[PDB]
Amino acid sequence: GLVPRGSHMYASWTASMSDATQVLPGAAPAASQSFNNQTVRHVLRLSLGGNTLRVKVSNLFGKSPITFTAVRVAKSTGQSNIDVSTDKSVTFNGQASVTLEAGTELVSDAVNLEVAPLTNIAVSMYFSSPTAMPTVHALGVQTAFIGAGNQTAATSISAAAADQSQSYYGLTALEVSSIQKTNVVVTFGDAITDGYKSTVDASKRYPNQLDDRLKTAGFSRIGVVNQGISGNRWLNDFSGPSGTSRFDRDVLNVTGITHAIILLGVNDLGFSAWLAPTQTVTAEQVIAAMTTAIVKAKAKGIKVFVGTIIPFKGASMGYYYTDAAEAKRQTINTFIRNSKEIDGVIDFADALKNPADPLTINPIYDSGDALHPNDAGYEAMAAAIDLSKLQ
Ligand SMILES: CC(=O)O[C@@H](C[C@@H](O)CCO)C[C@@H](O)C[C@H](O)C[C@@H](O)C[C@@H](O)CCO
Ligand SMILES: [Cl-]
Repeated sequence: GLVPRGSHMYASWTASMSDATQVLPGAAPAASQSFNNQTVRHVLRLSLGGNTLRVKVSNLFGKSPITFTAVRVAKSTGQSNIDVSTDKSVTFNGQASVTLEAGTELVSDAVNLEVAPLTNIAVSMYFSSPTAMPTVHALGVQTAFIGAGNQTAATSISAAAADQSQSYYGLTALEVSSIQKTNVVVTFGDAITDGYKSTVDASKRYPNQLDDRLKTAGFSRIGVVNQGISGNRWLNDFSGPSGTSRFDRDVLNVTGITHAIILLGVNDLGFSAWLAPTQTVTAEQVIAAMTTAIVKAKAKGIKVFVGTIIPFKGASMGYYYTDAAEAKRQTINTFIRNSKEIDGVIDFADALKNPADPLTINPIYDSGDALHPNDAGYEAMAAAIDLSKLQ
């Protein structure tokens, strides 16, 4: 009969935040991006449609407050162009401008704009004052557009092609309302989740390809949101906050989460040979971190799936891949494959391994650095997922 008309918000797009100024031990300080009387227009693909939306902004890693002078949303028509008749002001407790203290995030008021799944919207932010923005999603695999003055409502962003970025600045979630029964699948992980080496602006990240499979099968109310961070590790900060410390924010607290796909750990193994020799971790320490995350998510009623760590022999031999890294990988994957605690294994390693040599990525799926898949590899990852377990 009639679907009960109680409406709810659902995460329809996400990006995990990193501190752009955070660096490895012994590394030189890194500068954050700044804006000064400038507009940045982000573009993002919605997983879930619905009748109204909310924008979550972030100063999580600011060292002092920032002020969003104006925030607007519109349907994107490609590049920096918007459908101007859909342009809406984003307000926060009724205000067009909002100040976020250092370390805080904020969900906007509801915006009355009906949106459809697998379509792109533009979220434009104007910063009138000098604004340090260390809170970013570094690897957007998506062009952002920066221009002078308040261009938040402009049809297109007027500036130089050098005034482009591929990051998201203080923009961490897009939530969309619906009365329909809805699943939200959070993909949690490192660059292989984030989509490094997938084609920029082409929505070829494996979660995008998974989303495509769901909608093709008719499941327009099963959403997939991306909580990958390129370079991320379970047990140590950089790149991005440690998987253990960000798991509550980036998985448990995602609006409407029902399912999680966890693929994380290869950087815990790879970083210790050279990038961070003081941060060696055992397979046991990685398994303990995974266990605690799994327990926390199951206690919330989330279905938890864990991916096996994909082969990476050939990845900067002796400086990322090592025999020690491989032994830890095998121990972790044996633990995953035999775990009775998780709701299911997604054997990404089996889907992507070289049939000629199981310790390497299949050459047809190799972006060329022996570690990150290409578009075909990310599509193959999505094809390896049983859609019935996301119900
Ligand atoms: C495969 C791959 O991606 O490896 C990446 C991973 C990072 O990008 C993090 C990704 O999350 C690190 C790798 O590039 C580091 C280099 O191997 C270091 C050597 O070049 C040092 C020697 O040259 C020194 C000679 O004295
Ligand atoms: Cl599988």
